[PDB]
Amino acid sequence: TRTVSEGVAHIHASFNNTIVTITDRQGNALAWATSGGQGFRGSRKSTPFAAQVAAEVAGKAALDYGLKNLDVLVKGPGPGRESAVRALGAVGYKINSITDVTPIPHNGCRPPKKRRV
Amino acid sequence: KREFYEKPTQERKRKKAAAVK
Amino acid sequence: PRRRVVAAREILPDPKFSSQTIAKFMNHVMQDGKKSIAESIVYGALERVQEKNKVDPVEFFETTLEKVRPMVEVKARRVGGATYQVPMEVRPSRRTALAMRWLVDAAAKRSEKTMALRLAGELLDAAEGKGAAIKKREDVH
RNA sequence: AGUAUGGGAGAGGAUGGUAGAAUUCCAGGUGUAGCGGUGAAAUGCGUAGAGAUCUGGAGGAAUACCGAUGGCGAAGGCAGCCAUCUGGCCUAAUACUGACGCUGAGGUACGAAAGCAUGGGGAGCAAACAGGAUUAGAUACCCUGGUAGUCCAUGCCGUAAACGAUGUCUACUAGCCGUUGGGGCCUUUGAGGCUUUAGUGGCGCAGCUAACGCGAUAAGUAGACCGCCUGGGGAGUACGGUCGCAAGACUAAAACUCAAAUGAAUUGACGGGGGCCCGCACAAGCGGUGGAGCAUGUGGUUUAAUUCGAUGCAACGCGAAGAAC
Ligand SMILES: [Mg+2]
Ligand SMILES: [Mg+2]
Ligand SMILES: [Mg+2]
Ligand SMILES: [Mg+2]
Ligand SMILES: [Mg+2]
Ligand SMILES: [Mg+2]
Ligand SMILES: [Mg+2]
Repeated sequence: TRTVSEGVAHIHASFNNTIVTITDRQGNALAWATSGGQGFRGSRKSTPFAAQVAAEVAGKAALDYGLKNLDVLVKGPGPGRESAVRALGAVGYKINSITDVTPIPHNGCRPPKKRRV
Repeated sequence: KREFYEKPTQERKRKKAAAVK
Repeated sequence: PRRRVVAAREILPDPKFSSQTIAKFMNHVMQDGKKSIAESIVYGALERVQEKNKVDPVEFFETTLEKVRPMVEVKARRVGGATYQVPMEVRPSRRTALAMRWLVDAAAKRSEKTMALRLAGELLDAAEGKGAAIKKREDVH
């Protein structure tokens, strides 16, 4: 429909669940997919096997716009952070850049206590 | 993210004592 | 074993055709040490597939057995309570064993008078592509 | 021991201003079915519009790398940047007064966190409290919310494993390897090398110690002064007294009871302590039991007796290699 063809990627990676969203450079969302729609429904959502399928479903849903210009942003540690770009290359997207943009605070608020067990 | 208000001095002193040897 | 590995046991080739693959197939078909009935079944099936299209049995047998042979397998490896099923590499012997097992079961569940005739029918169906043994073998699964 | 002159290093202290990252909230653009969490789930949030992303604001706390075997301070303790006021220390020798020094019962000053009083602030975290899990039981560890408090100004409290478990000062007594601030020498030939001080670390001779260990920063050899101890519990407790708004803090016994309580080290044993290894122990394969009928042994119930033993692996086709008399 739009076919500006410069949509960026936002691969949010967390220990519990991974989220990937496809939006343009300005930030207006285009299409997103998550492990929740996948159907593991539990701790298996964190597995890197679901992140790649979520990324590929997002890419197939986005190609209806005509996405081939990739700007990827990974935030937060945990498994499945690297599988998303792997699948997004497996489907065949051309790459503009890959870089790490996770925010680390400069002495932010007090963190929670340590879990003893 | 967690805090260790007492621990980092002990931790870094152990760090240096174990790195020197 | 934990210290040293053991060498695989080698089988003598069959007396009729001097082929080790036929011997291993007869060993897979044999039950309770009844080698004679397995030999009769295998030889009858081989001749039955031979006179239908006049080609010597070992060529057609190996060429058809290679068709149903699988390439990789999936076992479950527990890491965090999940299956996480992925494929793994396997040697040709494990693949030939799986092929022989699938073929001997698919020929067994078929409906005909004797085991030899149904085995010949299953061999032909797997050769020309109308068999269910090749249906058990799936690529994506 | 102290003073004046010229230099050096430093999170030493008080006041004020200012900057960035990050968390929360308020909207706004697009988008929207799940989001969040545990070893596993649920409490909880969301179709009013979830979670993620972008843009603009509001408020509070803390200063990521630099950061270190660091540095400063009597101790407690002190870290973004800049300005003002201010204390202490090190360094070269010239002059100066000429014992003016050390310690110190009473006394006095400072003194982490928590707590209390008055008036503000409240982003995040979080005693008490509420709900959901696990357990025979959970009153707790786990998860979701959350009030005092954590922050500021003025005061009180005066307690910590406030530890180097080692009082302050002085003089002497083998060596080796690093670091911080100065001074001197050699070729500043180059961040180089060699010696002298004041701090801060690692081995080690003599010596000391019950042992562990200390060993120029002594727990070595000596001197001056102060504090403190006389078996364990009762007990840092009762009464009295002083201080405090309170919580409480300081000083501080006795009756009674026991014949032990302790420190260091040695050999076993154990560890849901860390490494190493083996075993048809796991992985692969074949055939069974657990389901059906029957044989056989045992446990239960009944009977006059259903003779007696064997009871996790290591009892149960076991003593019995054979009960119609
Ligand atoms: Mg004095
Ligand atoms: Mg005390
Ligand atoms: Mg003491
Ligand atoms: Mg020593
Ligand atoms: Mg008292
Ligand atoms: Mg049975
Ligand atoms: Mg008996």
